[PDB]
Amino acid sequence: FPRVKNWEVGSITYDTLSAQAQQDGPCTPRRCLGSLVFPAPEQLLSQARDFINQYYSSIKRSGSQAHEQRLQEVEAEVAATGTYQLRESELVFGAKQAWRNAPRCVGRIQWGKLQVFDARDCRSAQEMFTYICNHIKYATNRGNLRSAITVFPQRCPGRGDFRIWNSQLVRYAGYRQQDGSVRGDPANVEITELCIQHGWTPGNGRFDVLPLLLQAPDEPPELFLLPPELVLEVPLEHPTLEWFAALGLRWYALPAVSNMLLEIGGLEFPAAPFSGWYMSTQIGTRNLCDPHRYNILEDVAVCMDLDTRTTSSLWKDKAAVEINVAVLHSYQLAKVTIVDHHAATASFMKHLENEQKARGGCPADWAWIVPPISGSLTPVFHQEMVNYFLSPAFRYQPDPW
Amino acid sequence: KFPRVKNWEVGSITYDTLSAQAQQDGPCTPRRCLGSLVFPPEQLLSQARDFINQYYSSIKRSGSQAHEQRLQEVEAEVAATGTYQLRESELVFGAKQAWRNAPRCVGRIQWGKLQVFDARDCRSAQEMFTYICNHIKYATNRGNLRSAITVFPQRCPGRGDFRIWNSQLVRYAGYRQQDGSVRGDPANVEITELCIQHGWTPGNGRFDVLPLLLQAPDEPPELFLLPPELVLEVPLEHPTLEWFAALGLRWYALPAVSNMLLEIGGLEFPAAPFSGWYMSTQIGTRNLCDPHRYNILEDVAVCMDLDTRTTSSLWKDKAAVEINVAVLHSYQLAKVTIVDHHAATASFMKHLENEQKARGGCPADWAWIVPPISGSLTPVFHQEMVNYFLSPAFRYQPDPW
Ligand code: HEM
Ligand code: HEM
Ligand SMILES: C[C@H](O)[C@H](O)[C@H]1CNc2nc(N)[nH]c(=O)c2N1
Ligand SMILES: C[C@H](O)[C@H](O)[C@H]1CNc2nc(N)[nH]c(=O)c2N1
Ligand SMILES: [Cl-]
Ligand SMILES: [Cl-]
Ligand SMILES: [Gd]
Ligand SMILES: [Gd]
Ligand SMILES: [Gd]
Ligand SMILES: [Zn+2]
Repeated sequence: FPRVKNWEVGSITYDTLSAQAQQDGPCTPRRCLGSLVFPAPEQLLSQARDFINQYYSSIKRSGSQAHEQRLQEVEAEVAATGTYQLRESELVFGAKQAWRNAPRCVGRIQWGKLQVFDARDCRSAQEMFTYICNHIKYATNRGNLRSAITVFPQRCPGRGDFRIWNSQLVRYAGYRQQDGSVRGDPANVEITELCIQHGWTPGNGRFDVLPLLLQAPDEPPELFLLPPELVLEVPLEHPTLEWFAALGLRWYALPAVSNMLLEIGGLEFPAAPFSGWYMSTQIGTRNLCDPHRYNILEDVAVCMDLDTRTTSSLWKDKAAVEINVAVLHSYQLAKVTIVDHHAATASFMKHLENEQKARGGCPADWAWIVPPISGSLTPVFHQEMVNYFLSPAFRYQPDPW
Repeated sequence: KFPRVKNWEVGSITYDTLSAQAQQDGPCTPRRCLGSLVFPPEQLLSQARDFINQYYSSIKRSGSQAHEQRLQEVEAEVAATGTYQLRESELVFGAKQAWRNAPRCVGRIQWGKLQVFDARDCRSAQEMFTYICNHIKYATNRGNLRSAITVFPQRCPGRGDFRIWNSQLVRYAGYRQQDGSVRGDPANVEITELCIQHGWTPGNGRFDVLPLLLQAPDEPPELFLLPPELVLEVPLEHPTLEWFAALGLRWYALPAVSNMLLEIGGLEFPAAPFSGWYMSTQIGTRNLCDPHRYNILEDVAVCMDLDTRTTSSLWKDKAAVEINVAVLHSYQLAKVTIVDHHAATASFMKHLENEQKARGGCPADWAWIVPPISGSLTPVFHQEMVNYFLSPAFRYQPDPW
């Protein structure tokens, strides 16, 4: 049982939950690969049985008649059909637990407050589109964002998967350029190229919202345009740098990850988009300042009249701080939910304490929890963490193309 | 079986083939990653043959006259006496390798330039003091810092060891009060308590340089007042915030780690103080702003008239950047070598590239290479890394009590 120290306070805890880690990660006693971004009815029965056990523990009915009856129903369904169906309440519990178990999520204090939309009866790409529009609308809630997930039908033998080809429901186009550069978000070049290939007439601005490419089973993807009035956006200004508005920068309200696989009790849902609300460093530091994204840092630091010829002036650090101030202020001004990296990491420390009492530990990926500016200024930096895989889970999956 | 390692800024891929040599098994398993934790008789001949082979490979002299001969005498030495003495050049070559293998050192671009002071003929805390005093004055060099390591006698069975009871050669005192809390450095409250207990006059200051506690084999320690003209210190001022100097802050010139255990070819040196020069975040962000260190962050924000009532003003981030600006400006004005975190991480990326060609990879600890401020603004944030233990190495060791 790993002992875990907080260095700011001196406290010490042991992670007993890690002992229950189901799947395996990329590290060995030889070598740690923690910093890497990307690390049969009987085994289906085994995962199912474990999840049903989890479910009946949560409702204080472990070992009950209804518990044994459900184990039997699942075994019989897996024997007759090679798969099984989740009850509605098992689905809700399973989606919340997947969030709870996500080691790279700093927002998990909120895990119990999740709106689960059961789209497991979805029939086509066209119905998928309507469900997704309802998700964006409910989650955005006119700027008072609400956490939600929409669960589309599970993977099942004899039929292809539902897939959302887009990595998030709202993303900006990235157009490869005349002179080899990228106009717009360079992270989205490939999906942008796929949209045009599938009939989209491109724009040529830097913040053009992409269409949705939605795949129903055994069907090519289908293009759907998001209704403009469903996509709430925030123009970026700075509270005291008035030329900052003239950069023409914007970002969208809703972060809705749409390319990850939800696993519950051995069942796999390849289409199950989820959304919370932004932490300011995602927009301010990563999306805008990463050299391979919008890469605005030097341009802002010149406008700030910082001395960009020497690194020891800390011009990068000064420009980045003001970009993050601009993001926070603009979202507050527009009345769109946002959390700064200090508030978020402080709430995550409370989550770690809740989870130590409840489950004896908490899976956490230190390199993802610690914000990408002002790391040691936040309490998570001084907190040792144990990273491991629990199920239910959100997993990465390969791109459909 | 050779980890694929990606840089996400550029898209470039390499394979760490050097990882195949990792000896001292780390703390990670396929079940859980512990990469964020701070602290995780003729076996001597095996690590001797291994290290000697390392020596002769490095000079294009494997499988040649001189190579065999040195294999024999270490075998004879350990047969006749149970251990062996290192050749002068091997001690030099081993010191540089243990540096080059330190996964947590961002400074390793400098690893080939190292001055090795051979103190193996030492005996007693009076001799130690002069050797340490030679090191300090040499390494400081009037502020033109030079990397240096002083190797005190190797450990042998049946007789006590050489140890420096201080974690560094220059540390500041930490004094409790009528209420537990500390004037001075809270990281050194313990050794301050030991020094005062061992016959030292406590100061009344937040920046009193502690005395050395030097221990010869099987004998108690002895206190040694460090020659004040040998302890180069830098008063901290800001280039434009005129009141910053009035805060009365200072830091010392020389970072001289004196509690680690140099291990070469199976031999163990529990007293082998090494020293390089500071990266400015070490002082300005960790030493001054950590909540459990000098904890000055809010005092500086009051002085800057920042709104400390809301976390979303990023008042912590702004105060922190200016504290780091003051450190860099102050050391440069005093003409004491120092490197900012942008220049240091840039040079590390160059080191990674060099080590890729030279040895097929480099052991790096992502959580320690990435600076404690502005992490994703430096190139190392976007570089995946493999951590593993190679020998020769610096290792941690328990306090001598
Ligand atoms: C309520 C507010 C929420 C906040 C503030 C938040 C915060 C974050 C942040 C900052 C990241 C790192 C993302 C990145 O750097 O790309 C992250 C990752 C993640 N979050 Fe949360 N999150 C929230 C809600 C949710 C919800 C509702 C779910 C699912 C039900 C979820 C599941 C995940 C997962 C699976 C990841 C890993 C995704 C990846 O590796 O790219 N989060 N979260
Ligand atoms: C010359 C310029 C150097 C720079 C700029 C530099 C920078 C750093 C930094 C910032 C750390 C992190 C330590 C911490 O956060 O407490 C570190 C760790 C370390 N360095 Fe270097 N260093 C230098 C020279 C050296 C030398 C000369 C040696 C040994 C010969 C060395 C070996 C190590 C070791 C063993 C650690 C790990 C210390 C620990 O875990 O407590 N470095 N270095
Ligand atoms: C190489 C490194 O793993 C990579 O840059 C990671 C580091 N930490 C991160 N942390 C978060 N929250 N999001 C990220 O995309 C990353 N990227
Ligand atoms: C908990 C965590 O491992 C701890 O705070 C580490 C993180 N990374 C670090 N990195 C460096 N260079 N120095 C440190 O002291 C630490 N502290
Ligand atoms: Cl995003
Ligand atoms: Cl230090
Ligand atoms: Gd202004
Ligand atoms: Gd411009
Ligand atoms: Gd004033
Ligand atoms: Zn690991």
